[PDB]
Amino acid sequence: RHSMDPPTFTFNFNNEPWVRGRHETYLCYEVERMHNDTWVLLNQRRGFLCNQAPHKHGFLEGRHAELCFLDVIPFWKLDLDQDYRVTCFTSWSPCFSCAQEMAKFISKNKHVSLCIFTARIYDDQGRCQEGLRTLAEAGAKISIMTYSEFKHCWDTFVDHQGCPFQPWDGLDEHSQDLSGRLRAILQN
Ligand SMILES: [Zn+2]
Repeated sequence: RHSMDPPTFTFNFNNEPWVRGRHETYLCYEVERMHNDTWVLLNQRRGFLCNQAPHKHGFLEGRHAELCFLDVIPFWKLDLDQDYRVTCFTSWSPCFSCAQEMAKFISKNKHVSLCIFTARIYDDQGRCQEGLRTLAEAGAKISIMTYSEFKHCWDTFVDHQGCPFQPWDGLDEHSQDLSGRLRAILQN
């Protein structure tokens, strides 16, 4: 929940587009509160999670990372008189059904500005495009992770033991390509 191991981060967040065995989704989150025109980090409200695989003693049919994330928000007991920026850094973007659920949540929770930075776009069998547009329309800010966000997530969410962020090959190129794709998706 607090700290991810380096192999897990590197395997999952590498932004080359191919699935290459990345069947899980990892989601890192942090929360900031608005104070005098500035965002203030809430240190106790940062963490990471992944999707839950089907389990007899968990969720019988599993639970996507995005739903696990929405599940935690009410437990933060955010002050409804304040304004928050909730930022997610995700290894894959949401499936269509999750995008719809996240859109519903944010529409009901206007004290929260949701910002999503994604390493890759999950096609969801052609369903992803409408989902992302729906999420944007509801007020989410959707962006592609670039070097600075990967480095941030490494520095903040990984048990690096002092090892610096080492970019994988093609990081900038994959990010640029994906940024083009997202522009095309969001402009319909
Ligand atoms: Zn989903």
